[PDB]
Amino acid sequence: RVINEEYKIWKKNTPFLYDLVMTHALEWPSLTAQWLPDVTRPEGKDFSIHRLVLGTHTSDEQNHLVIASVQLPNKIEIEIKINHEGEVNRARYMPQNPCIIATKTPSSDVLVFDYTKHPSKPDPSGECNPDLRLRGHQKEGYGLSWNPNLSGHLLSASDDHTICLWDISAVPKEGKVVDAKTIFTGHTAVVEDVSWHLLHESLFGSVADDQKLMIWDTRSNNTSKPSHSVDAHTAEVNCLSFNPYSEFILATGSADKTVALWDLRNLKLKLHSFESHKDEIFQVQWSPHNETILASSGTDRRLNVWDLSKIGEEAEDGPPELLFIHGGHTAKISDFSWNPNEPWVICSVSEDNIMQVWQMAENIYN
Amino acid sequence: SRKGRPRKT
Repeated sequence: RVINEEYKIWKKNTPFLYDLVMTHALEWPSLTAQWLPDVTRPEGKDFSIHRLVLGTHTSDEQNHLVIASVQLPNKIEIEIKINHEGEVNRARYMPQNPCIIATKTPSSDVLVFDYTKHPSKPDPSGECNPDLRLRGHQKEGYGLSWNPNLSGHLLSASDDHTICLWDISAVPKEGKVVDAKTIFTGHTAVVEDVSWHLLHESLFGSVADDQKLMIWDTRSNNTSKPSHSVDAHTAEVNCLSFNPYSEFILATGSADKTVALWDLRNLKLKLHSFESHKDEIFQVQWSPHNETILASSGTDRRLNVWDLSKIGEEAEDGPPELLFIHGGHTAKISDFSWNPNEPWVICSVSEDNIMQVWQMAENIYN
Repeated sequence: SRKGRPRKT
């Protein structure tokens, strides 16, 4: 309706809005997307090869954890599919060994796969044979975060109102199950997301349907009370992201249709509220290359890119800090990931099976 | 809930 018209305007202006737009329909939709950190740049080719961690979300068919390759200028193909029990709610690679991938399932167990220990072609028997099953939750969830300073320390958020932490660094070779090291119980509702700080090995944040942002210190013996509890939004908080250049700064996204900006030195007062989304926000992620650049996505089928440096600048298109609106998707966006090796390239995935790899025009970000 | 009903291409 308005979707068809707004899509027509988008199509029309696409040649001026983008330096790259690649569109691919996956067999089944992916709920998750994350660029792997590796890139190969062949000497006798005009492209480089990047890889993505994806998943399936099926009805009445075998699900898989997926690694796909993407050719980017200086084609998209499925390289690996691993049998997965149920849809992949979220999949994230371990920074210290990106062959290790944790997944969230529609049941309580959190799974870990080392993809070098599985065939690239899945057995049609469909057995899910994860390297580890991580126990501690009672329900499925979404939030998942590996500690970049403590190898094998993984956080998980669950619809059971808890956050679990595992340390998988010293599991016996033939051990296949790991019990949670610590369970954090501060939230009073579904915990939607969790994320470690980039620098402080003991600091992580969580957000929940209780409308709160909580900041946790793993060195504390009290796992029921966070270091800070913040009334962050006027509705469910679905996501958070720490700024990788500015150690005190983070962002949260919410069902209240806003992204909030926070300073860890004064959490009692929101620094800023980014307003433009027309429905619930499910993902927020800072740019890996640019300190003032943040993106957000959700149910309004839009991915907004925000530039903090334009806050308060001197109309009807949106606020000055709204840099770009990506309107390529015509269904709810499930996840997205900034490419870590190619500035301004994003992969976003929507519920209608579409994956887009795109890059706004150079003249837009200067 | 959060997830929709998926369909194959």
